[PDB]
Amino acid sequence: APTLISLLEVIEPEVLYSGYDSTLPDTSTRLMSTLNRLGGRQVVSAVKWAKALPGFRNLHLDDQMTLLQYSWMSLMAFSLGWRSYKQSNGNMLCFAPDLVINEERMQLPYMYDQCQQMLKISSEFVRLQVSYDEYLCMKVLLLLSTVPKDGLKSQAVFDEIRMTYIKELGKAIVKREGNSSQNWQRFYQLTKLLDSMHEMVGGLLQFCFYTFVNKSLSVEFPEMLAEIISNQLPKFKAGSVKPLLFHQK
Amino acid sequence: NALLRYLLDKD
Ligand SMILES: C[C@@H]1C[C@H]2[C@@H]3CCC4=CC(=O)C=C[C@]4(C)[C@@]3(F)[C@@H](O)C[C@]2(C)[C@@]1(O)C(=O)CO
Repeated sequence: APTLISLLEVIEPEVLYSGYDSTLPDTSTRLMSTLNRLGGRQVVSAVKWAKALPGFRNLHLDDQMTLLQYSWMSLMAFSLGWRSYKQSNGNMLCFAPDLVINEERMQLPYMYDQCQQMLKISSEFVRLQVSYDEYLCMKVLLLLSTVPKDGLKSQAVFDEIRMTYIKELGKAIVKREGNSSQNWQRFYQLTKLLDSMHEMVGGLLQFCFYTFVNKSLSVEFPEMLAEIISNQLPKFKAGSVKPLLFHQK
Repeated sequence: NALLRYLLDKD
């Protein structure tokens, strides 16, 4: 019988190609439209990934839906952070192996600030030398990190699932460092990274809501992303979402 | 949320 981490390793979706045609030149509108079209496909993958997470399907189906809609951006920015860390030690954004944004390429006026925001996520991975297994456990924890103020319909299964993956994060820490009695610092550092993901993602969510609503920028969104965003917009605006934080700030 | 509901039941 093999380990839950090994399962996590197996069910991790392979990186998608964007199919971006660099023979036509880069514009702000084109890049963002491409990223969304890619993000739609990545979210599809994410739904299939979540369904294979032991515990997830015990949750009520509205809860499954809610968690996915609430956390999709941090899920995607985290993986982006990880790919960029492995691909170029955080110097570039690796959206896809055929869609790599280097410093020179981020110099587009409307792209610059969003790239700086995505770049800080990967810089955290660099600063901490996150290991693959640590990253995988943190990522499920992200899926379980944003909830409605009024709570979930199967709160207790949810609490049990969070506990399962917190321990699993513990095992990732052990595999990486051995039985150091300073493994407690690492756990601390990793939960603090998770907490800081709300802030880091908030900027990306603002851009996303803005470009989705102010359609004078002509940014295209696929149906998969449109469904989630238009559903999440009024909830986040009504200040009705609760970020779970490990440490009181 | 037709599409998300579909992907969660599929398979
Ligand atoms: C700044 C935001 C944050 C961006 C997202 C950040 C995470 C992400 C990683 C990917 O590997 C592919 C797409 C996404 C999921 C994304 F890059 C695109 O969707 C475009 C996006 C929403 C954004 O650039 C826009 O709002 C452009 O309209």
